[PDB]
Amino acid sequence: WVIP
Amino acid sequence: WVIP
Amino acid sequence: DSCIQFTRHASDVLLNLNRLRSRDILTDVVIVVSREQFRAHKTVLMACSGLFYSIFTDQLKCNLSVINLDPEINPEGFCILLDFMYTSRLNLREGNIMAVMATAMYLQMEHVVDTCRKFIKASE
Amino acid sequence: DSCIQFTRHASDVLLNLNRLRSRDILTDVVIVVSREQFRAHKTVLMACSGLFYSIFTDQLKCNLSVINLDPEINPEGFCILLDFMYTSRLNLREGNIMAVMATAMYLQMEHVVDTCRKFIKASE
Ligand SMILES: N#Cc1c(Cl)ncnc1Nc1ccc2c(c1)CC(=O)N2
Ligand SMILES: N#Cc1c(Cl)ncnc1Nc1ccc2c(c1)CC(=O)N2
Ligand SMILES: [Cl-]
Ligand SMILES: [Cl-]
Ligand SMILES: [Cl-]
Ligand SMILES: [Cl-]
Repeated sequence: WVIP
Repeated sequence: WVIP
Repeated sequence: DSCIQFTRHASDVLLNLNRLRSRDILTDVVIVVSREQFRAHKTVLMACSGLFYSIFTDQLKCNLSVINLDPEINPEGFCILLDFMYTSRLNLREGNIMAVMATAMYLQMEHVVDTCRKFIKASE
Repeated sequence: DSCIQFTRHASDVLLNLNRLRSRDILTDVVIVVSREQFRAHKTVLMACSGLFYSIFTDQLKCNLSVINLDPEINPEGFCILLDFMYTSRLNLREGNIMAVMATAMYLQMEHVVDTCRKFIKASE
């Protein structure tokens, strides 16, 4: 999971 | 396009 | 093999699948969550959810145009997860995390359950 | 928004769509290319091809279960492109590049046409  |  | 790969292809396919969903194009099922209805494509639901994969591979249920979810399922939780399925983006907030996690557990979406557990553990 | 994103989601969706195709699950159209037939999902075809997007948004053609391609279309060229649609991988070879490019032009798959033109220019 990432900060898009 | 890339070499996968 | 000796194939070449187009990096953005999978993302572009998903973007187009979401555009079709927004315009109600070739949607083949309506998911009923208490008073709310959500139109979608069976293949996308199966590709994202262990529960939908099970339902639509069933010889009788594969032909249904309406699927009614358990009455304990929160419609907002379902909406956030349906958006995630079609975009890779999860709108996870303090106000919805419990509903999102419970819905992801029911839908059998392991990676969503995992990030919810981690965000909850960080706040305790 | 304040969303989080699952990097591998789009790729995992496409992998599952390809698994459904291989098992002939919820495929809703057969593409006929001279003596050969290819089963697929209309939504994936539309999401990858300007030609299929046009065909399946047509009020009459959207309901067809069989689509016959132009007799000049090469089945191997079509097969390579159908595989690309479901995997992001293009099996481009000296022996098939002309057929792949002509099929990609007909199917309106701009990025495939682009890499074919570039590979051809490098060999001249
Ligand atoms: N459609 C399809 C499908 C196929 Cl073909 N093969 C394997 N899994 C499929 N989908 C599916 C099954 C289980 C789970 C998910 C998706 C996400 C998750 O957390 N569990
Ligand atoms: N399905 C869908 C779709 C939608 Cl909804 N919006 C916009 N394009 C869509 N698909 C589509 C249209 C034109 C082309 C491609 C795909 C690849 C390419 O080279 N040209
Ligand atoms: Cl029904
Ligand atoms: Cl997931
Ligand atoms: Cl027909
Ligand atoms: Cl393309």
